[PDB]
Amino acid sequence: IIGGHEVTPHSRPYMASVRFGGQHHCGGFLLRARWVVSAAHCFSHRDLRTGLVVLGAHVLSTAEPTQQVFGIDALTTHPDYHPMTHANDICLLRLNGSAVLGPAVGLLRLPGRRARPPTAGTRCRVAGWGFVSDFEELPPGLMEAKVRVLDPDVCNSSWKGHLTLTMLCTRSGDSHRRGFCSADSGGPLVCRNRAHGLVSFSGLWCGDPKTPDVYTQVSAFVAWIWDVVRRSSPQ
Ligand SMILES: *[C@@H]1O[C@H](CO[C@@H]2O[C@@H](C)[C@@H](O)[C@@H](O)[C@@H]2O)[C@@H](O)[C@H](O)[C@H]1NC(C)=O
Ligand SMILES: *[C@@H]1O[C@H](CO)[C@@H](O)[C@H](O)[C@H]1NC(C)=O
Repeated sequence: IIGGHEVTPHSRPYMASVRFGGQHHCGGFLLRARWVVSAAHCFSHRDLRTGLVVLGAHVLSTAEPTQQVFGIDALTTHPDYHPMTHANDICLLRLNGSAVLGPAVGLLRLPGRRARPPTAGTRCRVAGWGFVSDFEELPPGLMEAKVRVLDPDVCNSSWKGHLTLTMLCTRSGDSHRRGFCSADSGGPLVCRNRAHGLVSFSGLWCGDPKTPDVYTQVSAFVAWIWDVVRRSSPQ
């Protein structure tokens, strides 16, 4: 997270850390006890068995008593995911057990099945354990930046017309660079307590207004998410 601040430990109980080979790779969020939503691009060419999902975390390096670590039983990538464009950059992770909910582990609500994306100007918050600068510097713990939704057409112009309809963007409320960075991918964009966006991609410089922060527009995938969860209910 760029231009953010460290959160009060366990104040975002839905935050998930997706590890590969022991190291934190991407973010995600707890949807249900055995379901985590993350970004499709986080799992490309990766052996699922090398992956772990950490809930109830603050300081990733500490074996915190609130931490709940799980294995991935099944990765369901969006069938129409396009790595070249980041179209449909969403996936579901079925955990090898059910998270025990409490103060440090909770769920984040999805938008309405047919909800519109948030309008330009909507105040949102984005969290992660990704880089805090363009110098590959890791945060002390879970971090969060305050962002505002940016006009999708203005965003599309800055991205030289490569955005899809199911994408939304953000900007900082002020002159300071605020947004996500590498390893924040898959983490949610929370606007009025709903997961409206999911960290997808950005430019060479984190939070740079010339290459605005692009998110997967979550509301367009709610019907798909529930159909995956439901069809995997009997197992
Ligand atoms: C995004 O914008 C596209 C148009 O972009 C413009 O045309 C291309 C060929 C380049 O010249 C580019 O720099 C221009 O900005 C639209 O075709 C596309 O439908 C738009 N996408 C959405 C979701 O609105
Ligand atoms: C879940 O998977 C991880 C990694 O494969 C493993 O260490 C853990 O024991 C598994 N848990 C259960 C309940 O099978």
